[PDB]
Amino acid sequence: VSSVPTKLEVVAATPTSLLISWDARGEYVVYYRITYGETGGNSPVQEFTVPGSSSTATISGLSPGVDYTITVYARSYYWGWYSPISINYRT
Amino acid sequence: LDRFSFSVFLKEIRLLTALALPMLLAQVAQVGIGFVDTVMAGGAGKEDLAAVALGSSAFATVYITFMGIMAALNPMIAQLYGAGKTGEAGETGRQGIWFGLILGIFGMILMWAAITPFRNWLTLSDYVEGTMAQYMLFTSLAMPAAMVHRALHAYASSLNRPRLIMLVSFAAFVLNVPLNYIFVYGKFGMPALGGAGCGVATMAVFWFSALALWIYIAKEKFFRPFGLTAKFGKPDWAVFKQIWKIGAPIGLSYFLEASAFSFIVFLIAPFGEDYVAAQQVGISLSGILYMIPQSVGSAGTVRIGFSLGRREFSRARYISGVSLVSGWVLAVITVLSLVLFRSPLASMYNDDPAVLSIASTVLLFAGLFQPADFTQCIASYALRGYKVTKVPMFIHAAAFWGCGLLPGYLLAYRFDMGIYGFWTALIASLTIAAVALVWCLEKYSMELVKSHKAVSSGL
Ligand SMILES: c1ccc([P+](c2ccccc2)(c2ccccc2)c2ccccc2)cc1
Repeated sequence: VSSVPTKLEVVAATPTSLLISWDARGEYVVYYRITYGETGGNSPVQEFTVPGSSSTATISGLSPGVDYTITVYARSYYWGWYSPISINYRT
Repeated sequence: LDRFSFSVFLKEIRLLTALALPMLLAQVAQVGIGFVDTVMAGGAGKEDLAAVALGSSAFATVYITFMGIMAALNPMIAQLYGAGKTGEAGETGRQGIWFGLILGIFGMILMWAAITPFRNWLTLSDYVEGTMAQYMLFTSLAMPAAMVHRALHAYASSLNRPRLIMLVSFAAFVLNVPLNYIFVYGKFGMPALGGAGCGVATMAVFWFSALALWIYIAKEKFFRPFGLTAKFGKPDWAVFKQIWKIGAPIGLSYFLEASAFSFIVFLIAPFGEDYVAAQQVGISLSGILYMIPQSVGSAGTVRIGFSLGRREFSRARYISGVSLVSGWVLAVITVLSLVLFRSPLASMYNDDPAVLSIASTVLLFAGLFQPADFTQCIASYALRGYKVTKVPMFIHAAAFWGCGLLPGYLLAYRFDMGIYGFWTALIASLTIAAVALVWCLEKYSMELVKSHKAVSSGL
């Protein structure tokens, strides 16, 4: 009965891959799934996954300049998901 | 090609409340040290061949030069008061206090070598020597330059709500005055060597304020990780080699007014002699209260690089505006009492004994370069100060001396009363500061658009 991991930011990349450093005020029960896609709607989704107050990580960002959109995921109390939040800002 | 310092003005919403006000107490402790200074100029006047500045103000060459490098941590430790461990932030602090004691022993060493103003080419005020008890202000007061980098690495760790220095560097000066004279001739004290022993006095107090770092692992949680300040990591361990490309660009860019140092003292020695060596009760009164101005931002450099840690990109570099233009309020609204007033009977014979009976051809640049610059490096205690951007901000300054080289022999060549004359493209050298800098400060607050890569969040 809540909302998301409620910050956003991707400051820079390493214009191949990318640092994604967002909110995690503690955890909850604890867990983050992070989505992994362009916004093409083609090239399938993929999965990063992290622990503690750590949504504050960095992708393996394979492909070049192409628009990339990417969500993090709370997981709590209920082994379900508190909410998600996403931004799309690519290379 | 009409504007290329992009969206200039904007650095504004309702920021009337950018309160960098304990960031003046970063440089009101610095009038506190600024003013030991004269109390042994007009304190070692007990000796009259103790004009003494003759070494003490040519010691403070490799002070304020290596000084730069050190006060170049102001980013680091403010910027990692955007992370958490003041002991990793501090294992710098330590690794720099290793610098500030390592480079500190080069002041301490390049000073040894130093002592050979046994040399000549042009007039007195730079050659003539007979009895030099400067001999020993060279040592008794250059054997300190080690504990004096630490004694500064101090406020290079006052980058996070301490003005615990304004505290000390006053109950510091006051300790010296007493002390100071004891050595010029004193009590039970080592009472003889006097014109260098104002220097063993001064330098004595460096080591005292050197341990006003120690006694301020005191009022809350630590900045003490003084384990073996040791290094080795790659070829040579950084967090130290990192300090490097913040250091370099700075002292070497403090070697701006390090040649506006041998600009200022190479136009008293033509037939300039008399009133052209009063362009120095003038430009002495530049530094004097230019310092609390100027260094509002060399204290604002916190509030900016600090608040990029706490990732408020330009919720900082757009106070790097209303901090820029706020002492910039009296940057002009007290550049007024600089072209206006004089060295009247409000000047006696102090910091440079030359007052009653000389021309006011000296306030004619206490406006020229004066506000047109006032801020024009508090633009850098905000570029470096914010960013790496002393990188070649270094080459901000390769200009203000190579943009003002020719306005060197352009007082000497003049059209009128060209006493503020070689203050030509050395107030245009020095107002192509109004550009290049605050240029990468709209390259550069326009940076934290590229950087603030997720504009905001939800609820
Ligand atoms: C080189 C040597 C001495 C000084 P100054 C001085 C500074 C600024 C403007 C004019 C003069 C000095 C300033 C502040 C503290 C100590 C010394 C200086 C020069 C001649 C005689 C006394 C002091 C400056 C450059």
